[PDB]
Amino acid sequence: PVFHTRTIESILEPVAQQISHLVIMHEEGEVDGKAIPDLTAPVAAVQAAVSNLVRVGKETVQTTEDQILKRDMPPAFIKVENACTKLVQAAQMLQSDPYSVPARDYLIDGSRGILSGTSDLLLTFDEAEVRKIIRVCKGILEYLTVAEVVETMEDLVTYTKNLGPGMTKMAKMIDERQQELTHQEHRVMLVNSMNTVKELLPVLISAMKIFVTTKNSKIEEALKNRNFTVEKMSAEINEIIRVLQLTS
Amino acid sequence: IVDPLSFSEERFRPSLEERLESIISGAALMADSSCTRDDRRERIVAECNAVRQALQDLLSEYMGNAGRKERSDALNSAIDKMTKKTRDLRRQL
Repeated sequence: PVFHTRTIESILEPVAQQISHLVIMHEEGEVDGKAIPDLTAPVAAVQAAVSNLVRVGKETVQTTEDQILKRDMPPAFIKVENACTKLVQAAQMLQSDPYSVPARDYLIDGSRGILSGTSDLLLTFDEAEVRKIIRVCKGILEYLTVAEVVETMEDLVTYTKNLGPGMTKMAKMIDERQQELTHQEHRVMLVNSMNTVKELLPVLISAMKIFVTTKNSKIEEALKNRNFTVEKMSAEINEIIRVLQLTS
Repeated sequence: IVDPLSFSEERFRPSLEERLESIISGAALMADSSCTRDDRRERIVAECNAVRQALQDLLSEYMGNAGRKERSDALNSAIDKMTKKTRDLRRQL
């Protein structure tokens, strides 16, 4: 598809179509010689909606822990505001002259700019949302680099008991993300990589129990196989992090 | 009374419980119970839909009845009615 999520597509795609039909309509002389109705009331409704978005956007930037969001979202506010100015002008030009041909240029540019700005705000927020998932994924990656430290059965029980909630969180975040995506191969890869991580969890635990049991008396194979499981589980999480960041 | 050799070594050696809690804390590796968890995304999406609707109204008001557009889906309405009916029957409403 064109947009990588179901939400972004549903918001932008219908307006993209309408703007496109309008460009064609002009070229075909469909609106030639016709008086345009007063657009100051609908333009006010666009102004009001744009302001509300910018407010919510500004509020999100003020309270976010994400430094990348704080940086990348504010330019979209300027873009959506400036395009709205163009639309105010185009409506004023059509008020002064309902038969204005120059006015149709700021009407299209204004409409595309608002839509382009809204697109930029959505993509920027989607990136932040993806970074919440990678945070949890990078957390499970670091938790796995601790598997070599566990040399006691008392340690193994604690390591296992505390891995469950983060693993279920990651699995939940992946299952919810997967359902939103429009590129079907991306979903396949995430579902498969998460399923692999899930089937390898019991395998990893047993592998460690072996290393702890073989640490007592008479080890290298127990070390190697546990490492293989960590290496393979970590490889799949790194693949989830890679796939999560794909937008085309 | 502690052994000074073993104490010096193991004192700033983080136990598994401390190492794990630091990772769980830093990566937020626990269930979030809050209902405000989805609010920020919902608000942004609600406002983005308001802009969409406002712009579509304006573009419809400009285009008028000169617009070639026709979007009447009777088939997807039929499927959705049949889906809802069966779901109602199986739910025993």
